[PDB]
Formats: sequence, structure tokens, C-alpha cells
Amino acid sequence: MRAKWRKKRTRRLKRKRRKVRARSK
Amino acid sequence: SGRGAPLAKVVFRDPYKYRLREEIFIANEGVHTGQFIYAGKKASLNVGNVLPLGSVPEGTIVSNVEEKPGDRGALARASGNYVIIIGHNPDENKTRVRLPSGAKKVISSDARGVIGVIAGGGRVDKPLLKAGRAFHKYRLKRNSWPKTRGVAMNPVDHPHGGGNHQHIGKASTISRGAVSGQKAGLIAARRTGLLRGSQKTQ
Amino acid sequence: AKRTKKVGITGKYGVRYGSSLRRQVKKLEIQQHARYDCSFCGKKTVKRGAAGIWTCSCCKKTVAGGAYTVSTAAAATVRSTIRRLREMVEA
Amino acid sequence: SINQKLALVIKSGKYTLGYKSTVKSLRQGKSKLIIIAANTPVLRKSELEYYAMLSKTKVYYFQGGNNELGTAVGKLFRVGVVSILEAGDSDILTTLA
Amino acid sequence: VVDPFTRKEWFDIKAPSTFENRNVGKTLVNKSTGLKSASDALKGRVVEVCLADLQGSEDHSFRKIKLRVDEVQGKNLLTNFHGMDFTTDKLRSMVRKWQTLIEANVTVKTSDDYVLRIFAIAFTRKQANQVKRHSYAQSSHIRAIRKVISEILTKEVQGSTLAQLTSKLIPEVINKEIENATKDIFPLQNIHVRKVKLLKQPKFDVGALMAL
Amino acid sequence: PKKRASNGRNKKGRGHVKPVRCVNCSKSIPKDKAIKRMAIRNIVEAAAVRDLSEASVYPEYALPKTYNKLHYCVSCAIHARIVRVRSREDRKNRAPP
Amino acid sequence: SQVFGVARIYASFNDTFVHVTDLSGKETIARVTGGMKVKADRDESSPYAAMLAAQDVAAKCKEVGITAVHVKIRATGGTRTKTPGPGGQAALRALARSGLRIGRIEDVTPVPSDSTRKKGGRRGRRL
RNA sequence: GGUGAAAUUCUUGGAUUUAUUGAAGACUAACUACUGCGAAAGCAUUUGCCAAGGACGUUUUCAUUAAUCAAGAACGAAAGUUAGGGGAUCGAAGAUGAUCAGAUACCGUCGUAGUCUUAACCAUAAACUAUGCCGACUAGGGAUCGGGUGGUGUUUUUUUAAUGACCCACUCGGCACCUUACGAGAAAUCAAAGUCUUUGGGUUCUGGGGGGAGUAUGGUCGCAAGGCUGAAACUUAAAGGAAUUG
RNA sequence: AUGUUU
Ligand SMILES: [K+]
Ligand SMILES: [K+]
Ligand SMILES: [K+]
Ligand SMILES: [K+]
Ligand SMILES: [Mg+2]
Ligand SMILES: [Mg+2]
Ligand SMILES: [Mg+2]
Ligand SMILES: [Mg+2]
Ligand SMILES: [Mg+2]
Ligand SMILES: [Mg+2]
Ligand SMILES: [Mg+2]
Ligand SMILES: [Mg+2]
Ligand SMILES: [Mg+2]
Ligand SMILES: [Mg+2]
Ligand SMILES: [Mg+2]
Ligand SMILES: [Mg+2]
Ligand SMILES: [Mg+2]
Ligand SMILES: [Mg+2]
Ligand SMILES: [Mg+2]
Ligand SMILES: [Mg+2]
Ligand SMILES: [Mg+2]
Ligand SMILES: [Zn+2]
Ligand SMILES: [Zn+2]
Repeated sequence: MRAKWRKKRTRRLKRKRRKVRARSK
Repeated sequence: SGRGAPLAKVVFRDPYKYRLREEIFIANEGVHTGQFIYAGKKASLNVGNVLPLGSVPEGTIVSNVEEKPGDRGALARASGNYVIIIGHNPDENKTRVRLPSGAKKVISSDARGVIGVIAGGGRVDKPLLKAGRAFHKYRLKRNSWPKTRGVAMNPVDHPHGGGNHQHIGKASTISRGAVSGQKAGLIAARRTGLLRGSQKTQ
Repeated sequence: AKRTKKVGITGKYGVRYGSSLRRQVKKLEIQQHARYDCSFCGKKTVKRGAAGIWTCSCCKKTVAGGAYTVSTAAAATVRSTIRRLREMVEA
Repeated sequence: SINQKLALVIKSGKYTLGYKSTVKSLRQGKSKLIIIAANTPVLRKSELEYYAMLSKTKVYYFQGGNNELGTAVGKLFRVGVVSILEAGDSDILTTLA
Repeated sequence: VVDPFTRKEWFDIKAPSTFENRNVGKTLVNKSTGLKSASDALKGRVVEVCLADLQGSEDHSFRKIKLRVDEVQGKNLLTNFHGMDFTTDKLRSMVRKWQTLIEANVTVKTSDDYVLRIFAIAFTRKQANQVKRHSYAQSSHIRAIRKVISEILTKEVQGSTLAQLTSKLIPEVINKEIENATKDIFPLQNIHVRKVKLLKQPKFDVGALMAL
Repeated sequence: PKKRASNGRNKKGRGHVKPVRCVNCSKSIPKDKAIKRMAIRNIVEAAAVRDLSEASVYPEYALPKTYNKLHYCVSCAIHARIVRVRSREDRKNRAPP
Repeated sequence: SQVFGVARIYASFNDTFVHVTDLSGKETIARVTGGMKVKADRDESSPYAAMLAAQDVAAKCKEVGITAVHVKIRATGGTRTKTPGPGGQAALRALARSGLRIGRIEDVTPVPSDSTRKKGGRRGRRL
């Protein structure tokens, strides 16, 4: 995989993790 | 009261009778008390002076502009508003101007305007932040506030009233040829939805 | 001491109306409650009356201005452009 | 420059700061030059010019306001007009106009 | 099937009054009819003809001249000067690498009322004994040269009518004047008045139009 | 490894150079890196010089030329054979043929 | 001692226009293009179609009364090509050989002072 | 029109093309370079104003006031964010035409945000010379930029000369370049990447096999996007650099 | 102009 696209996919994954963590409390 | 722009009290001498004549101008930004205002065809191009539109160069910024010579100001009177002189037609003497809404108007070159921009600009940039501030804003203008939504009414009270859910039910764009009692919503709307792209069609 | 970290004058609104609206109000409230230099007497004594009215406590001179600041950028641009047009017309 | 000459006058010569002392010096005829701030009220400026015309005293119009004139004479307060009584060792009275 | 050229009649463009020669060519227009006048269709046409054609000499192969039809009289279009421009090929030939291109432009009013914009160009050149291969100017030379050229153009106009400036452009005396006034700053091989642009016309005044 | 001693461009002492667009594909390439070729073509060669000299009403016209500075991106220049891939030693030869 | 029009050969890619007008340019005479003389959708810019179109334009100009043409040749210009199309050369050749006289050939391709960012994206057409 | 060829689209309500105009916004072609300036990002129409700066000249002045720098600050392309203005062009998204086996990819036609500007953020780039800064020294050469010095120098006018441009020589500072390399390097190559086992001029920062991973968590900054800081478990005998022959 | 995998 391209490093740039791996970085993009990881950033999207962190966005999802942040969203799910905000949902949780 | 009820006006965004401050007013200026300019005292002139009566040319035909010994007395003073006080006029209520809309203050242009930069106009101060004790300032000499010069009004007429031969007045200099200084902020606050009243000149005919034909006597000012292209690109001049004017305010409180007359639609016709002698109506004592109709255009660009609200706070922060102005008219741009965009050209002249000396034969069949007329002045091309740009109005605050962006419309291009042809006015008689004898129509007068005040050099400068109406004072009080930037007023609508501050959030009202409160129903109370809206209350006091319209307390000195007219009984137009607060506004009940038509969809929140009954069918007897509004075209939008009624229904087991709050909804318009039919298109809210109303024909220009509609009648009183029907013209609720977007009257003669050329388009709807969020505005995307460039305005000022030509 | 610094009583508030960021709200400043908008601490009077508490937690109401939204942070973005409070910040927008804060900028203009600082602008409208600030003192300004008098162009006539040279003192920092110009304060707002109603919107668009700016009076100097010394020398008692009142100038038309912006709703929340003594001079708006549009007004300054207009003043400079009228200066230019007048100078071109006279020469 | 003019600010340098004025600084030399403040350092070595004799001067007064302010409308009242300037007018007093003009009326006693011991004023050699009066420097008037740009933002001086026009009535006061005209009165100072009239006093200078009667006393045959030179007038210099400082391009700055009272804040800038006070700074140029080296004070922390606004000065609307400066009167030079003695130039000291300074070329302000001769290298003008 | 209507053959629109069967209803078109020809006119002679007696274009200039002072260039060298009356006749520059022909143009066809719709025959004058009820609600559409042929002189109305004419009187706005701008013809661009080469100064070489206008003078009869081929040393004016560049510098095309614009002539705007001002008045129509009996199968003779009387035009007047409307603008001057170099040819694209000549301009591109003059613009070369390893040299400095200097451009000046002024907006000046002729003696009577004509508002023109004059664009002059110049290029640095090597000296006779120059070994260095580019001969660039130091841009303070460029500012000085631009000031000199602008002053020369501004004073050459404002002292001459439109006709006088037209009769001055053909001998290119402004170019020689610029060379004389700039030789003490930089050699400036290829000085030219590359463009004259009309911005505003006075009152028509057919009376002084009647010089042709 | 570094293929070109300076770089695949001509920029030392600048940092940023404004780009140009390739005439063939419109790719944005820095002005110094773009392959620049001048075209000074005769406005008529076309095996037609004699034809238009005869048809011309001007004797010895000396018909003009068309000047056009073409900027090529590296890919377009290589594909159009404006510039060709050279040997490792031949790359360090900046003289045109 | 001739009657002069203006040839106005716009030789783009995908087409060539041979548009002879009066000296002013307001009045046109028989603007004919390569797409009128070939129907293939790809030989519109071909030299052969340009030659046929130029021959037709010259015949119509000779019937109208035009004897010579001042030539103004252009490319698309703007920001796109600046290079005359393959058909303009053939169009001028055909105008020369069709009996019309020629004068003052000039390139009038519209060239900007670096305006109007070009189409294609910063990576260009990736063929 | 547009393409490899097409198609979408527009078109006898006259499209495309021609001429005369007008408006808008963006940009600043050619000149333009192994040229210039800036700390870097960057900066290319004219003129005016406002401050600033390097180099040079200096038998001017002060006299160690300096170099590099945790913490801390200022600026920081593009994209993106907030709110106004503006919105010509191009154009993430989106819609469409074709191609293909599929092709909401490349290619074509539109087109939103954006692109521009103001007032605030953001603080990241293959932000590159993948080469920290200050200092000294060690080959040759020719260019070129800026300043200075000299010539029985060439041209240009003022009338002696003088600047202006140019030639020649020197010189200081700069962007670089060519040859050779004693020398260095794994080599590519390098006037520094040399003066390094014959190892020490001063100083800041960074790395310790490849992944996991710039991930998780915590902190802090940010409106958000995100930035800065930043593991461990586990896994693995290679991964990688330069060059050689196929 | 389009041609995938081993
Ligand atoms: K409501
Ligand atoms: K309802
Ligand atoms: K075609
Ligand atoms: K847009
Ligand atoms: Mg409401
Ligand atoms: Mg109810
Ligand atoms: Mg009802
Ligand atoms: Mg209804
Ligand atoms: Mg209900
Ligand atoms: Mg490689
Ligand atoms: Mg960079
Ligand atoms: Mg390819
Ligand atoms: Mg330019
Ligand atoms: Mg330069
Ligand atoms: Mg730090
Ligand atoms: Mg940015
Ligand atoms: Mg980084
Ligand atoms: Mg790095
Ligand atoms: Mg490791
Ligand atoms: Mg390898
Ligand atoms: Mg295999
Ligand atoms: Zn006051
Ligand atoms: Zn390309």
C-alpha cells in the first residue's frame, strides 16, 4: 500500500475511534 | 429610534428670510459636529457634502441618493450602505449607479447624493443573542415580532396550517398572480434551495 | 488576576447562547466599549453613545462612525478614494 | 531634521510649552519661533498666527499632532504649541523655510 | 436562395486625410432601406490597414493603423485615426532573450480633446566592443529610462492635435527623441512607439473632420 | 540515488519558481524545470513560398514569421522526442546540437 | 488596383475556418469550414478539407467581387494551443492557388499576458 | 464542440466564426537566465508613499558587547476551517458521455466547495541541497550578480573632464559552474560529504535491525480537520543502501 | 484506442 493512503486510512480509523469513544461514556 | 444609522442636524441659513433652517440628514461616516457641510452643484467633493450625481467623478461613493431630482433622498439610507457612481451619459444627462442590492440604475444627473457612506455600518454583524434584544429592536419599529410559523397554525389561520404533522403540503413557491390570502411562502420565487455559485447576474 | 481564561466581557452571558455566538459578540463588544483617540484634541477619550455616535469626553466633539468601532474599513477606503477623486478633479 | 533641531533646542536653549505661555512670550516679544501642531484647533491656530504677525515672529507648522509635538520636544504630555525663546547652540532659527 | 449580396452596395473608404493616399479599399453594406439605414450600418466600422499600404513605402510593414468611419458622403467613407499598433510578428521579433525589455505607457490628452494611451517599447543592446553576452540594465536605469520615455510621450502629446501626432508617428521622430534622451542612460537599440490606443473622443465636429 | 548533479531542474538560490503549463498536456511544471523550445517558423513554407510570392500583390514581400515559445513537461517532451534519454555520461552535456 | 477582403483563417485543431470578410470585418463573405467539406468528424481539421473549403470560399469571393485578401491567420490561442492547426497552411495554399491575390499575411493568434489558468488540472491530461 | 475514434452539448429562436463595444474577477506571458532579493515559506505590470535589508567604501564610533542554543517566541506553500466581500477561469465532490468484462478511474462536457480578498484560525509539505549553525585551513579555471580601485583604455556630450554603457586588471561579498582529485566515501559521488584509528576548533538537534507504529493511552494545542508529545504486547532474519552482469 | 492473472 501507498504510505499516503495508509496514512489516510489510519486517519479515518482514528476519526471513527474518536466518534465511538465520544458515543461511549 | 428604530434606525440603525445616526442622524445629523445640519443648520443652514434661509437665503430669502433672515432665520435658520435645520435639516435632518443621515450622518455619513466621518461627519462630526461643528463640521461645515456644503450642498449644491458647486460644492466640493468632500465627505458629507451634498452634490448632484453628475458633478461627481466615476467611482464616487454617495449615500442618501435621490431617485429623481428634488425628492430629498431615497437610495442607500440604511446604516453602512452606499451608492457607487459607475458612469455618466452627459447627452440626455443621466448617471449610471450601483445600488446596495447590486442593481444598476440610471438616474438623472441632477439627482443629489451625500458624499460618503452611511454611518453605523457593521451593525448586523453582532448576534442579537436574545429574544429580548429582538424585542427591543422591534419595539421601536413596528409590531412584526415575534413571528408564529404558519405551519404551526390551523388551516383556518394560514395556507400552511393543519395536518397531523407540521408541513406545508403543497409547494411554498407562490405565483406572482396569486391573490391576497394565498401569498404566503416564497412569492414568485425564481429558484429555491441553498444558493450555490455566483450572484449578480448580467 | 485573570478572572476568566477566554470569555472576557462575555462572561456576563454565562453558558448561554453558544460559544461561537458569544465569541462573535465578544469581539464587537470589546470594539464598541473601547476608548479611541480623538482626531481633534488628540486624547484617548472617544467613547460610543448609541450605535454610530462617537463622542470625545474632552472637547465635546461628536463624530459619526461605525456601529461598534469609530471607523470601519469601508469608510476609510471611501475616505481615501474620495481624497483621490477630489485631487484628480482639482489637478 | 526638524525633530533633531527641536531636540537641540530643548537640550541647550530656552523654550516654553503650551498655548498660554506661548501667547505670553509672543506678547512680551521674546519669542523667536512658534511651532504649532497639525491638529491644533483652527481658531487657536489663527489666533497664534495673528499674535505672530503682530510680534513679527516666525511660525513653523509641525506635521504631527500634539502627541507627536510633545514627543519631539521630549515630554510625556501633549504639547499643542512650542515657543523658542533662545535657540542656544541650535540652527533651528536660521535653517527654516 | 436570397443571395444577400444582390442587395449590397459598395462604398469607397477614403480613409485618411494626411497619411499619404486617399484610397485604402472598398467595403460593402446593405442597401439603404426603410427601417435600416446604410449610413447607420456604416459610420462605426474600424478598418485596420498597414502603414506600408498607407504610405506606399515598405519600411512601414509593421505599425498597422486603425481608421474609424466618422462620416458618410456619397459613396465615400471619410474615416479618422482610431489607433496604431505594431504587427505581432515584428513585436515577437524585437522581443529576444539576453537583453532587457523596457515598456512605458501614458494616458495623455491631445491639445484639442483626444484621450490616448501611448505604449512605447525599448530594448537594451550591446556596445560595439561588448564581450559580455547579455547586456542587461540595472533597473534603476530602467526606472530612469521609463521616466524619460513617459515625459517625452506626455510632452509630445498635449502639444499636438490628433492630426499632428498622426503626422509625427509616421516619421518616427518620437523614437529618435527617446534615443537622444536615453543614450546617456543605456544604448536602447530598438526604441519604438508600439501602440496608440484611443480612449475618448471629443464632440464629433464634422467641420474639423473635413480635412480630407 | 541522485540521478542529476544539481537536480532534474535549474533552481539553486531560489526555493520557489512559479510553474508553467505544458503546451501539449497542460501539466503544471516549474518554469525552470520545463523544457523550453522556441519556434520561429516561417509563416508560409508549406512548399508554398513560390505560390504565395506569385499571388502576392506586393513585390518582394518578405513574409513574416511566427514566434512561439513552447514549454514541455518532462513526460511530454520525452514522448514527443523533443528531448531524448541519454547515457549516464552524456547527461552532463548542456550544449544544444 | 484591386478589391481587398480579409481572409481570416482560424486554424484550430478539430477544424479550420476560412472566413473572408470585408476590410472592416463587419460584413462577411462565404465563411466555409472543413467540417462543411468533409463528413468524417475527424478530417474537419485535415489539410484536404481545408483546401476544399478555401477553394469554395475563393470561388464565392470571386463571384461577389473580391480579388485580393489580406491574410489574418490564427490558432485557438487564449490559453490552449498558440499553434496553428494542420489545416490553416493548406487553406492559405488553396487561397493562393485559386486565383485570388494575397496581401499582408499576419498571425493574430490571441496571446494573453498570463491570464486565465489553463484547463486540465495541475497534472494535465493523463493519456 | 470535443476526441485516438466517438459520444454528451449547442445549432436556421442563426450555433461556430467576424467586427464594434461594455462588465467582472483572476493573472502578470514573451523579456525570464545553471540571473536577483528574502530567515524560510516565498517574491516578476507602472508609479507614489511607508518603513526595512545585505554587500561594498570607510585612517568614523563602541570595545568583547560574541557563537550555538533546552524552556520559550515570530513567521511559515498548498489544502482545510470561521464570517463578510467577490465569484471570470479552472475545478476535490457531484452529474453526465464514452472505454472496459467491470471503469460512478484515466479521456470528454458541465459543475458545488474551493480557487481571489478582508478579518481570524490552522502550523503541516519530497517545508529538499533529502546535506544544522559559527570559525580556520587545504588545488586549479573561466564566467556571472552587487560594490569599490586603476587604465596615455572604446563609445556616448558640456567646452577641459565627469559620470552612462563597454573593454582590460585587481579586489570584497554572493548564486553557481568546469577540471582534478593529494584527500573522503560502501559506492553513487563530494571543495566539502576534505583537514577522521595519525581519531578532540565551538555548539544545537536527531538515529540504534524490519514491522507492529507515528498505532494505543495520557497530556496539551485546535472550532474542527488535526498538530506536538508518544508506548507496549506481539511478530520477524532479514528489511534496506550503492553499484555489477543478465 | 483496449487488452487481466500465472
Ligand atoms: K417562528
Ligand atoms: K398543513
Ligand atoms: K474535429
Ligand atoms: K466560483
Ligand atoms: Mg424569524
Ligand atoms: Mg395547533
Ligand atoms: Mg385555507
Ligand atoms: Mg395552496
Ligand atoms: Mg399535531
Ligand atoms: Mg531510479
Ligand atoms: Mg519549496
Ligand atoms: Mg503516457
Ligand atoms: Mg510582464
Ligand atoms: Mg534580475
Ligand atoms: Mg524549541
Ligand atoms: Mg495557506
Ligand atoms: Mg515534518
Ligand atoms: Mg527534513
Ligand atoms: Mg528499530
Ligand atoms: Mg537499489
Ligand atoms: Mg509467480
Ligand atoms: Zn476630543
Ligand atoms: Zn505535458
